[PDB]
Amino acid sequence: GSSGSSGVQRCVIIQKDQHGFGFTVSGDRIVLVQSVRPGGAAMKAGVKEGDRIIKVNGTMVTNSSHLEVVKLIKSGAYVALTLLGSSSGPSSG
Repeated sequence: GSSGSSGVQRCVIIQKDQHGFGFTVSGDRIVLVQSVRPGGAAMKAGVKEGDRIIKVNGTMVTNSSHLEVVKLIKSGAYVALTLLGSSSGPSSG
């Protein structure tokens, strides 16, 4: 396929703690974490704003549309999300 230095992506799983997750995304083609609960299953998982989703429960959503991604997240207690590249700075952020 395309030729581009394959960055580094990790797999993070979130288990519903408060009757649901604590993160939300938005985007047609590219999906990125819009917001993150101040203490939701997502925050405790390590999900920060600006994380592109690669794989979702064995379902590649690199192109899929938000909607498709949403429903997917509503499948199973938890959801294995593969984020690529994390934030890094001198400030707690």
